[PDB]
Amino acid sequence: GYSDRVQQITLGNSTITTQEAANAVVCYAEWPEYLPDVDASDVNKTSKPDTSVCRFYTLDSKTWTTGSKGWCWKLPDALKDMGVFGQNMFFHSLGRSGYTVHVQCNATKFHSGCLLVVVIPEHQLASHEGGNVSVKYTFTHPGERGIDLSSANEVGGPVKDVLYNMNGTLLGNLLIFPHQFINLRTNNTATIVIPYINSVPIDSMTRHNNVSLMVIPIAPLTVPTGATPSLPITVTIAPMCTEFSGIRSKSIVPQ
Amino acid sequence: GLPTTTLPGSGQFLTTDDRQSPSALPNYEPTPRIHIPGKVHNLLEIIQVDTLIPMNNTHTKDEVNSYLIPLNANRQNEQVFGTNLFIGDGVFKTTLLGEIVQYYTHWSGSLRFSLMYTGPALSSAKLILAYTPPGARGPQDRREAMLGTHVVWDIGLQSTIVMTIPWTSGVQFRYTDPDTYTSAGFLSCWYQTSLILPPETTGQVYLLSFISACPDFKLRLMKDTQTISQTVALTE
Amino acid sequence: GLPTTTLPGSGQFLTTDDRQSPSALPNYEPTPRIHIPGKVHNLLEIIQVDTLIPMNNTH
Amino acid sequence: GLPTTTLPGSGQFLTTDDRQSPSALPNYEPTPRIHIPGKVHNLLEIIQVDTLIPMNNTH
Amino acid sequence: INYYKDAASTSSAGQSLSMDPSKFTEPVKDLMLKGAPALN
Amino acid sequence: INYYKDAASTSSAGQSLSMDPSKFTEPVKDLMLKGAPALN
Amino acid sequence: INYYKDAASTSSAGQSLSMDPSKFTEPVKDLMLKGAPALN
Amino acid sequence: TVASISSGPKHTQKVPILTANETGATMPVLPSDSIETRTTYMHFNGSETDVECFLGRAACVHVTEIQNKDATGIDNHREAKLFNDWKINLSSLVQLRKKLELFTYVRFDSEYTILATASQPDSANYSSNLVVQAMYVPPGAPNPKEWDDYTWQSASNPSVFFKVGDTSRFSVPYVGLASAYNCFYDGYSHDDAETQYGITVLNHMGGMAFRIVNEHDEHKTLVKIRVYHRAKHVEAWIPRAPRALPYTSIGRTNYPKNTEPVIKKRKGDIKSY
Amino acid sequence: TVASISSGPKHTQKVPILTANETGATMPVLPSDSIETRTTYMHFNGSETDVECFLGRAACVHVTEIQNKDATGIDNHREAKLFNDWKINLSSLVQLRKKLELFTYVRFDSEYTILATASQPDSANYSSNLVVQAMYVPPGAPNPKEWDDYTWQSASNPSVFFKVGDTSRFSVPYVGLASAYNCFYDGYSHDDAETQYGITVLNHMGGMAFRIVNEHDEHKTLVKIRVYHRAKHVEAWIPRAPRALPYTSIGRTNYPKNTEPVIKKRKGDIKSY
Amino acid sequence: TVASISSGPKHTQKVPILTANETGATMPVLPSDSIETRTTYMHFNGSETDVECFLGR
Repeated sequence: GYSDRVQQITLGNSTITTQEAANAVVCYAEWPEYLPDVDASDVNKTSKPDTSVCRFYTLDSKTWTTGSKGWCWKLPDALKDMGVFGQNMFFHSLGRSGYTVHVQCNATKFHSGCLLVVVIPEHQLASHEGGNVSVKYTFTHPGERGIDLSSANEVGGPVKDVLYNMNGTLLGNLLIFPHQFINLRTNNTATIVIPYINSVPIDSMTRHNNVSLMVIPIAPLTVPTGATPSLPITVTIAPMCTEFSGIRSKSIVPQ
Repeated sequence: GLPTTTLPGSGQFLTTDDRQSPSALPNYEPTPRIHIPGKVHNLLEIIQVDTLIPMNNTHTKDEVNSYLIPLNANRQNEQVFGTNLFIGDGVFKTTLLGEIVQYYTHWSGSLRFSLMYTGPALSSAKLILAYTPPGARGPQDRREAMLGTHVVWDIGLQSTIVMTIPWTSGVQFRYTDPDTYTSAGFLSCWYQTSLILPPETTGQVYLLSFISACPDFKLRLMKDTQTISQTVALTE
Repeated sequence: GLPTTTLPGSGQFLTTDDRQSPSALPNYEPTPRIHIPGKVHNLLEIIQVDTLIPMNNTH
Repeated sequence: GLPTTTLPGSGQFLTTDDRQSPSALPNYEPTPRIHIPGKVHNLLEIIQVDTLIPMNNTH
Repeated sequence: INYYKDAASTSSAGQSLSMDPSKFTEPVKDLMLKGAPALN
Repeated sequence: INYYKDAASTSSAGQSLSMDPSKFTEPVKDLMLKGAPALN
Repeated sequence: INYYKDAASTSSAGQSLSMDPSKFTEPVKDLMLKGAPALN
Repeated sequence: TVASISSGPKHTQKVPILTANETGATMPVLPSDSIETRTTYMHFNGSETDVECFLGRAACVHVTEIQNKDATGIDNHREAKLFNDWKINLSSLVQLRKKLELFTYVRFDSEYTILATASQPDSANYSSNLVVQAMYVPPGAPNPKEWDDYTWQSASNPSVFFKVGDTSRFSVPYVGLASAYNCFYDGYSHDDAETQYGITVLNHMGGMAFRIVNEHDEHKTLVKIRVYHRAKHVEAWIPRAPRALPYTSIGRTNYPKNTEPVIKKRKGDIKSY
Repeated sequence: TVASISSGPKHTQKVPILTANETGATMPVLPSDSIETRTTYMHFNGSETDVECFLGRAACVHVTEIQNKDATGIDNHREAKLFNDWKINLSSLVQLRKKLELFTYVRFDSEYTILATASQPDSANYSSNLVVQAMYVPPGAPNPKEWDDYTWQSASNPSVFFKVGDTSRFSVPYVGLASAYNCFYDGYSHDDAETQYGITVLNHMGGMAFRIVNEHDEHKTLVKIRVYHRAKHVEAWIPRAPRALPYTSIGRTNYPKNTEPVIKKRKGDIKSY
Repeated sequence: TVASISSGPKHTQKVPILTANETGATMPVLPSDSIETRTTYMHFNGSETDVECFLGR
């Protein structure tokens, strides 16, 4: 009586149940694991807070309306302030982590709409100015708020044009990245497990984000007659196999 | 001193030849490799992942909406969409498949075309997808369409339908850039019965459509893509 | 570095010589051969089929 | 005469390449080596000896 | 025959002949069998 | 010795030394023996 | 393959792979053990 | 091998020299069936009549020309011969063409040799040294528009750079779409009422673009390109009647009107020697 | 290998063509799951789509130019193109760039070919023969200031001397600091409020300085340098969506404003063929 | 080859970090004598610092 459909994920002191899942994706078919010695470089023993950092943090909720263009969060940024995960983050020189991402959106059998939930490794954004204008730090570190693709261009911020993925590629091809759809008629959640993907064994958690999670409405939300025209979307994310190394004074970052 | 003779071609530089060269950095030790998920070995590995087709090309500036094929409730007998199968041009051209095919001169193989339905769960519909092999015109009505490769799709719990365009061909390779002799057919879709919405519901519903290549597929003779060009060198 | 000497004829192009060359299309896979009746191997095979002589050349 | 083809790079001088050359002094016999304390083999051997840092740079 | 000492100086590598699209085409956590229902 | 990797790059082929004119000179359905009457 | 007769004409030598810093880092007459007191 | 066996007088009921040509056969009659012969050996193998040998020597297949000159103010490089393309063919210069069309389908690898020589028809202080670039442009690739377009980057398209006065040589595998190249094709690309007849992609071998890499000197320099083609690894099927009339077009069988009698008229009778 | 197996009529409870794309998988459906097929073999290996092959041909990555002229009274050699540097990149000419950015991290050895040709745009008696010097200047080395500085001694820095008109070729091991080169980097060099985004040393491949060794003749000679780069021993991870809009800058993803629709609009309906 | 071995807390009478530089030696102290380390390998030989290489271009 197991269905692909019902699932339970327990991680730390927190549990999620979905009764309307559509399997789960594990990026590149690899599950998060700690850093092996053969791959290690820094000689420091690392710190593995385990259950105090590897639990589920639910970010603040978004509201899908007929005019929504899509939202974008960066990792580990989105979690920069969650509990002890965040403290560890500002206090060590280097850290490394994988995540379980669970995006939630329920409706009824009269609604229609379909969101794309995708994880993009190394999502370098484009400046809407063109040329070689850079995208300032603050703009690519929105924190739990994430970036709202239907917000206005700002100065020093990225471009927010959806048919171009914020980088000069077409929305249609985002499907080459680990992703899952939430089609109100099928699905009510999306779950993706992200292994740590980098060109170095461990890195800085503040100067470099290693994935952007993106939720994009593709088939517009259509509510039943005289229904309220909107649904909330909630994102809950859990660091998994986290390791921190090179402890010290506590980083100070712009803004 | 051993006697030699040099042949025609001596001193030429062929950008495609593969020979040994002296290393400028004798004895240098590269950084160790660490493990990174995701290694690609063949472009054939990636063109099997499906991506969305902007089938609804009828707009005037690129929009999220050209990915949406609309469906109308209560129409009978009528046609949902049509396209030829020049995978290197037209709707296909910006898709990952289209985009890679363009790095090669010839392609052969089967294509997989699927449609995912997004209408309310309490609605229902039966569509027919038809592949018309080279030699006939794009079908003009379902009767015409239904006499070639087709699948009656019944919209249900299972949200997507995967149609295969089996390789139908005299010549074993076709050109990726559209060519007549080498042309592959048409793909059309019609109401088999009709879309029906539940009460309290209204308007258009949309289908999303994807394209990817079957394991069947072959691409050969690499060349340059018409999809990118430039007028002055870029700088930092 | 192995010492060499080049002989007279170096650099010439003789349309009748038969040597190796780099392939411009590295790794390309040609279309499979299928069977076709009629293969010719030697011109000596075909000059044994008789053909008509315009003997009455007087026109 | 063996047929050859020369590749791009022929005739270049790369200061870092390592090949054989004719000796200008054929048959010459170098002076014998005697023992000298102190032979260095790697620069890695010497950067492990500590030396003083002008830390007080303020002059 | 390599004429040179360093590995960078050797010619092109030889075909992976690796090829495994499943990391890209089927990264699902619970295995899907073709023919069995997608969602149970 | 081939110095190159691809087959197209090798020199000319070597003599068929196949030679069988009968597909061209005697494509008749019932075998004709020299010396026996042509039409029986 | 050396093409030439004299040794000077051969290419560069090959890595000492000798490496022993102690003549430079620890030329002390009585051996010092790390962890034991420097001056007893 | 015997070329002739010894044979003596005959008085038989077994006549090898009477046949019925209506059957379509060429009966294998020999000197020894009708005169008295002596033994003789062949001393010969028929080596130089092998089709690999027949089609295997380089033939000139194309002569084009490009010039190095100041492109300043040229509105159409292609038109100034600042650069030039060629869609590969083996039926434009007739010598090799008649040889290939002795067969219906032909399959082979090609070895190209490209000779480039320079000319300076009007007053120059010197002869400059130019490097030619020959790019192989398969159908669907961007085609050069100026002599120094992004196209010439040729990041995915094989190109060779050699010096004028020298020769370039490389070999291309059999690039046909079918199993053989059609020397002839009695078809169309589709059942259109006005589509072209005979010319087909079945024959298509790519295409090539040439340019000088050098910028301009004070004088002008004419560079004339000659492409030679040698078939290697030849396979030929279905022999046909040799070409009798002159050729008029690449890819059609058409001959010129009011052509001249191709059979030499006797100077004398049928009876004449 | 079979490309298709033989398969006949089906009337089952087992439907391989109905799936749920919401899952993120592309189910491996074949022609034989939905029509009746016959056996056919592949006859093909997928050799020429190997990433080593795809990135393994030389692409033009840079064109620069230097001149040989009297430096007497030149206050800024660099500025007179008496000599010139280039910080190595693969993202300035777009052909190769789009190819590499199909991947996120890439690791390979480089083989460089450098072609140098000379031009004499204004009245010269002759063409001189110049030797170019290309020095590889790693970050931290003294940089040339004049065209004949102590720098050019290059006692510790690899340099190649070749003749104009010829080509130089050498190969450099993978010089990246990390395990792969980042084709993309969503980071900064430090948490600064104004530091540059995206451009990183993670990509840095060295830098190269060119000059003519010859002193000056009576005329001036323009030498134009073209650097070609071929990846050998390629390793690529994490495929990404291909580049759709035009490029504007080395190292940023930025596209131009008021760009044009990249998807071709139908001439007709959705229903059109 | 290990570049660093794994080493944990220490509370000893054996102090490798106190020395007398007046002796002329450079005592071979390592990260693992004064912090807690994890194993890591060298992945490197020191090839390009050989004097033959240093003076050989």
